[PDB]
Amino acid sequence: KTTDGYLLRLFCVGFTKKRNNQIRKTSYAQHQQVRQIRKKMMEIMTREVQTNDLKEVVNKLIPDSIGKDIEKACQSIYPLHDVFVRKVKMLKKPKFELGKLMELHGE
Amino acid sequence: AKRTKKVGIVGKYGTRYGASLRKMVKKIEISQHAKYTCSFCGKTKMKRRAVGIWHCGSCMKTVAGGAWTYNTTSAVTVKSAIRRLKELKDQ
Amino acid sequence: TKKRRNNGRAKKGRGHVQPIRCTNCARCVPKDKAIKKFVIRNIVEAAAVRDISEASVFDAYVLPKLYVKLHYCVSCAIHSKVVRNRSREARKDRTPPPRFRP
Amino acid sequence: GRMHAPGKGLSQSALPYRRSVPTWLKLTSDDVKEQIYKLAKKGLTPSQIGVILRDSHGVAQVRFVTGNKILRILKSKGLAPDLPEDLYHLIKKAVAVRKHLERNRKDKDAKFRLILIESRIHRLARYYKTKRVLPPNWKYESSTASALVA
Amino acid sequence: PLAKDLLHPSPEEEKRKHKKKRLVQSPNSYFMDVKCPGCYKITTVFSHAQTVVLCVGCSTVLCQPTGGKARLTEGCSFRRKQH
Amino acid sequence: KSLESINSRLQLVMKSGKYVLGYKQTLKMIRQGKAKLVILANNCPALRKSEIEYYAMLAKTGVHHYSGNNIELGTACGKYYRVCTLAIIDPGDSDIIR
Amino acid sequence: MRAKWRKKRMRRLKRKRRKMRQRS
Amino acid sequence: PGRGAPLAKVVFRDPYRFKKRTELFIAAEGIHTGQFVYCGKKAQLNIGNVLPVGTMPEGTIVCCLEEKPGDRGKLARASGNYATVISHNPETKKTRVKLPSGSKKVISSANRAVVGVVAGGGRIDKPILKAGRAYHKYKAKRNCWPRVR
Amino acid sequence: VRMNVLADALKSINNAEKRGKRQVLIRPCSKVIVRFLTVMMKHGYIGEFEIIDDHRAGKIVVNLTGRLNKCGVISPRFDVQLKDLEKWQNNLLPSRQFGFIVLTTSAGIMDHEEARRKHTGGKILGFFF
RNA sequence: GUGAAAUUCUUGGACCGGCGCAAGACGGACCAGAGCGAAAGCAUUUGCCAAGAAUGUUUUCAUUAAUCAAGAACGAAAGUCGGAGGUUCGAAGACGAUCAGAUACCGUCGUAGUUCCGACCAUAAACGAUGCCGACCGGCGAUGCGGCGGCGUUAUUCCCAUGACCCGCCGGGCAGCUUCCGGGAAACCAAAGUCUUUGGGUUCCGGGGGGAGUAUGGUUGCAAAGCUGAAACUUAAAGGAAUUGACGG
RNA sequence: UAAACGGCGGGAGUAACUAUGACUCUCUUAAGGUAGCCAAAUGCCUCGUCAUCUAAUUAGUGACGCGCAUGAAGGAUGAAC
Ligand SMILES: [Mg+2]
Ligand SMILES: [Mg+2]
Ligand SMILES: [Mg+2]
Ligand SMILES: [Mg+2]
Ligand SMILES: [Mg+2]
Ligand SMILES: [Mg+2]
Ligand SMILES: [Mg+2]
Ligand SMILES: [Mg+2]
Ligand SMILES: [Mg+2]
Ligand SMILES: [Mg+2]
Ligand SMILES: [Mg+2]
Ligand SMILES: [Mg+2]
Ligand SMILES: [Mg+2]
Ligand SMILES: [Mg+2]
Ligand SMILES: [Mg+2]
Ligand SMILES: [Zn+2]
Ligand SMILES: [Zn+2]
Repeated sequence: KTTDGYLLRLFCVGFTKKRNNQIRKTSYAQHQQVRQIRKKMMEIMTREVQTNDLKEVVNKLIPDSIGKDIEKACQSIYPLHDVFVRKVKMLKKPKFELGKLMELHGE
Repeated sequence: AKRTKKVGIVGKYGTRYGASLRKMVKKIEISQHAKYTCSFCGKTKMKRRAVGIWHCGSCMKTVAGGAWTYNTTSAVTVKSAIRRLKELKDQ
Repeated sequence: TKKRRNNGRAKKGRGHVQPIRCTNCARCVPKDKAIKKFVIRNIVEAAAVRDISEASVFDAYVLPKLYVKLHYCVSCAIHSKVVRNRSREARKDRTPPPRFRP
Repeated sequence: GRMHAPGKGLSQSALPYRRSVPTWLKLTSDDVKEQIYKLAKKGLTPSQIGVILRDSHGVAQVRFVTGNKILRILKSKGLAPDLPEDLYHLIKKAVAVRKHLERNRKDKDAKFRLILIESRIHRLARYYKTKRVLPPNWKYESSTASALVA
Repeated sequence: PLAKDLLHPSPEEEKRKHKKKRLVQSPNSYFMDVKCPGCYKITTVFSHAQTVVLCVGCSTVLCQPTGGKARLTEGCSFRRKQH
Repeated sequence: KSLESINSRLQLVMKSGKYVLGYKQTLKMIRQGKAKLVILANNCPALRKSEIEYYAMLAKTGVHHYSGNNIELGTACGKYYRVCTLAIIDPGDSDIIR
Repeated sequence: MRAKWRKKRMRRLKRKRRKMRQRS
Repeated sequence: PGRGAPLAKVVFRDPYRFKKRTELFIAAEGIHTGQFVYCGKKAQLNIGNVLPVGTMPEGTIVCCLEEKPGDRGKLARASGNYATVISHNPETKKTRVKLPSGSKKVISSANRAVVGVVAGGGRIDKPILKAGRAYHKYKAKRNCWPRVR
Repeated sequence: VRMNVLADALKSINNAEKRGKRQVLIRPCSKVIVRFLTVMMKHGYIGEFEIIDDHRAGKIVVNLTGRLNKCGVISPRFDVQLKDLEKWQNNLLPSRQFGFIVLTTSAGIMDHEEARRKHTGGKILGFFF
């Protein structure tokens, strides 16, 4: 839930990255590593939405900075390369304040 | 010695009412007349008084339960669901 | 006679493998037995790439790809000629056919 | 291979050829015996006593340094457990599995493991009754075993 | 090699072989003197210790049990016992 | 880990320390002031639980609410009867820290 | 015939035989 | 007599005069004698409590539901039966619920209900097996049983 | 589990001989194995063998001279009388000019020729030729 | 929708596009000659509950073990019984096509079933058509787990730890390539080898093809059926692996 | 929509002795009576035909089935009464 009452469902994806000098064909993360990565990238999607408004949520998912910091944080478990917030959907909306709509559009 | 091969408690019904109906009523009668462990005093003295009413002989606690069993699986799942919805409702 | 050492499938240390439906006839095939082709095709024909480029409102527009994984029972695979029968010695190799880059 | 598993592992302990006590061990036989007595009073089973003694006090083999095994020392002093350690742990595991099973009726895997554990219990009890460690009339009852462990 | 000398294997293969599969069994573990900084006494610790070894004169941990070998806490010194 | 640890510590209080099982004897020990720990099953009647807690507050002794019931506390004590309240005169095994 | 269909035919015949004998 | 659901005799305090008020609630399954039940808007979600449907979550189920906001319970009263609170809308003060027949009903959010399922379990599971048992069943209800085609 | 230590050792020696190795290592040692190997060594079918002594059952390293054809075992140690020793001999041996049958007797572990020489029977152990 | 059609739905707005709602299934791609489990089998997230192999061990007991008639637990799918649920698919059934006929293959619809809970059944090409325990007998490169040792790259940090790679060693696994180890009728198999140079322990089980897994008896099951299981009579072959030819919608 | 009321067909030819008709033609229906069961408390012809029971049976039972006019929420069984 955002600060202004917008509830969002965020879906993030990441893919394990093979090293440049890697000879092994596959780059598989173990189950505990995957679980730690998932927990990390859930708890660093929560705090970028809980403490800020929908406007500065949208403007920071425009460059997908959330995915970039997720990828930066997860390098200590297993490297990831293609990390994005794959999807977000609106679940509930707060009453449609026309003043909020107009300040989102204009100033 | 063992007195009946399979009828058990529905041996009182004789040859009547049909084998499948006697088999169906057998487990219900067993659960109806079974004594359950009281969850309040810990004794195995909780038995049915009337349909849906289960009384404990020792602590004299009366509970609303199922018709033939002390509690129904429906009611157990309901209690768990209500607990989950209450803990979701509050924070 | 036992035709293949692997019995025509990749199941080695498993009891059961979930089935999938053939993309051609919807036959239930074990997943490790079905012939899989991962086709990555231009979403437009190589004849029409120039027309789409001319009609594009953009200048440096990269045409999208189309990513489809196809599963075949061996019957449809043989009928569609993605796989072919081979000699007794030639059945034993697993190297995929060359891409023919030049 | 394993008794009740299709495993053929080799992880063991390689006792060294030198049975002599190391020269850097300042603990004497009575000192090690007193340490075993203190740990047994604290409640440790002989396996745990040996593990603690090897890890912390630097003694390699209680038998090598004292001439007697840990269970022999405990029985001589008169504080060995009434049940053997391994039988006690098997009964404890069986009680835990039964407690899980009486709530999870669909855990047929747990039922299978319970059968394996109880078979091991009965074979070990047969061995102990043969060796007269256990009373000749000793029997493992699933109903009354829960009060013996934990 | 039909004429490998089984009686006298060199220490390189004698060490690479499994502990049980050696000519004579030899444990791969050992005992170590451990020095905790800020303390004077010396602790004798098993290399593959399964328990957290603690000093009696200081509320400090010396080793943490792992899968194969006890990981010594940083700042601690150690030496072998008689090879 | 807490439940198995308290079960093992109770097992070692038995056979090695002085205890007493039951409501009347527990109250008698508390008012003699020699009960160092009182364990109550969650099955305990609420009035009895409150009264024993008040007695323990008066006697400056600890109360542990066992996460079992009277049947399971009897099993943990190793008896074949239900125990709902119990007291430990002296542990002998560091269940009660000095 | 296919062995499976011979098995099915035999099962049908066996049910008929059981019915005939039970009738007696 | 005549119903399969047990009844719960529950005693309240009169808020306006020194007196005890005895009610005859339909016993939700799980309640026992000596238990405290709580009735009102601020009551919590527990088996046996009575509180308005509008204050209940989107998946809770209820026992003695009011058809109208202010009468006593009217729905899901027969043994083993329950209704489900499906949906709400804070505007218009309406709540959609599912009845034991499977029908969907829109009621006021102020309608009260007992949390839980009514006791009496699967009474219809047991075969009656006897014309005499049917006779004793309907003798406590009304003159309807021996039915001539 | 291993139930016939002598059988395992004899099979190991036979396999190493067939493969052409110069030395063979047999892991479970026993007095019966040492006596069998001593009989074979006195008859010249094997070279010197050395016993590695651990505190457990020792191991044996045998020098194979390359002149062994088979060193099998007769696992059920049948009672062999002097009246049926000839039948055992022409059932197990390639010829009457060579080949030996080792049987454990009251006088010790020894070959059938010495058993007949000192007029005693015993239990069958194995054979080698 | 099909090879082509047609049954069918459609100016009542069918199909298509958009926004929602509801229900029940199903967990794609990642997904592999990869893992786990006694097999059957197991793939959305998170939590709880017990369980487990392998590894490490200078821990403990000290032969407590292997295989096992009788007996016992589990046992895909289909099927049976009771209660919920029933979206899709779809035995039976109906219709349209095809055809000489077409009770089918193809298409439209559709019952039981398919889903969940509880109780039965105990069967599959339940397959590796290949008993378990133990020892020995070639090479090689990989892979999964655990442990051990090493140039270096990388993650933060100030350094080591700890992860991700790289190079090896060890043990237990799924396998693969290769080989005049050897075996085999051969196909092939590092086991289906260590077998006339025949004996490691032990369980089940076959004796030409049919009749026949039939009859009868017994026993289990609600039923369907499961287990045990003949004889008369008939027959000179039936089969396995490979070779050549002929033929192939 | 039939566990609503109810309903659920004919005529010809055809197998290496005859005899039947697996099979094939057509006409027609809303669908052409399926699983079963039968001279049945339901079959006219009829005291049907065959077997058994008797010295002798229009009776009984078992079997057959183009059944005037059997048949499925009722059909067929099956202890006890
Ligand atoms: Mg073929
Ligand atoms: Mg299978
Ligand atoms: Mg009537
Ligand atoms: Mg099934
Ligand atoms: Mg059903
Ligand atoms: Mg359909
Ligand atoms: Mg054997
Ligand atoms: Mg035969
Ligand atoms: Mg209809
Ligand atoms: Mg008919
Ligand atoms: Mg008739
Ligand atoms: Mg008549
Ligand atoms: Mg007469
Ligand atoms: Mg008749
Ligand atoms: Mg007939
Ligand atoms: Zn009670
Ligand atoms: Zn296909």
